[PDB]
Amino acid sequence: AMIVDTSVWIAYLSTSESLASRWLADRIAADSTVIVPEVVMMELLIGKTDEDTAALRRRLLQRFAIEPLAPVRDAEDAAAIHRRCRRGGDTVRSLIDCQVAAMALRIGVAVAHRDRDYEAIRTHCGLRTEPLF
Amino acid sequence: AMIVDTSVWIAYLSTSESLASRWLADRIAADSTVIVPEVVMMELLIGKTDEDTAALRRRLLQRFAIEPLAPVRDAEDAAAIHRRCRRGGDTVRSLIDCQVAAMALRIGVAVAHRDRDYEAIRTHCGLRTEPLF
Amino acid sequence: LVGEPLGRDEALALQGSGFDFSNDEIESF
Amino acid sequence: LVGEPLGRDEALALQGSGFDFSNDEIESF
Ligand SMILES: [Mg+2]
Ligand SMILES: [Mg+2]
Ligand SMILES: [Mn+2]
Ligand SMILES: [Mn+2]
Repeated sequence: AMIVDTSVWIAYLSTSESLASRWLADRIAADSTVIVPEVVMMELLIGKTDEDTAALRRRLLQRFAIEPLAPVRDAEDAAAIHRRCRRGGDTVRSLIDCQVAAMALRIGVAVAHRDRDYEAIRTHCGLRTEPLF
Repeated sequence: AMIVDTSVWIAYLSTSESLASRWLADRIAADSTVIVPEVVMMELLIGKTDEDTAALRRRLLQRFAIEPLAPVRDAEDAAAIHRRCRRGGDTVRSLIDCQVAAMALRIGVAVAHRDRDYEAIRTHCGLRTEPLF
Repeated sequence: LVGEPLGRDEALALQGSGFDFSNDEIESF
Repeated sequence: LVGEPLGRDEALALQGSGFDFSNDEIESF
């Protein structure tokens, strides 16, 4: 049971071959459990303006567990994570990453990603990661 | 009863002379209803790293109505808003702006702001705004 | 409206179907 | 932990108290 960050889904959907893309293809082929934070779903649904593509990708993500954020609490924690990292010298580049981390730490799973932001969060908050650069 | 975007709160906290800052000060002085989306709260809470300043700003926003997003639905709508705007030739710079707009359209309020992203959303989706440049 | 969840092979077929933004761009337009 | 909501004068006293980022910066770090 793990969270797959937007960055890996983008690698998968992009026309380029990469380890992240191969990793997600394998995981999809194995019927492994993928956790989809709603904010990741949101990011993925803007990659193409075509509404039929969006609808098809909405069904792609619906195959897995679309996990809802905890109201108010995940947002507060996301901000606390961002502050903590910034005191430690790292400015996390997206609050969405922080919300994803807030969820991961709350439910106790790792985050698969191709985004150094999560390695910063790992350093300061201990977030379990599977980096896929 | 309206949503006050992060941009106005930032103006309020940054100077005492801008239109946006003065507008919010007046609204606060009049005890008017300010709707604070949790994502706006989140953005505001990262502006200072000191936990005591953060706690104080947390209490500032608690004076008003903190409104949680509608789980999944606001995020879907936010992405739909982003796609519609982009088809219209406007790339909205923040998905958080789109979540705020999705909430506003859902509960039927206007958004007070100093961010041209919302005038883009107004153009393509009709969102009521009070621009404060 | 949300359609029916994709099947395994349906999901696999969308690999490489395209994305307009890199992740870095997604995080800052 | 969430402290007591600020009173009106307390809230007004925070005008101009500082913010490390412009709105542009907060939307693109
Ligand atoms: Mg991200
Ligand atoms: Mg914004
Ligand atoms: Mn990031
Ligand atoms: Mn914006």
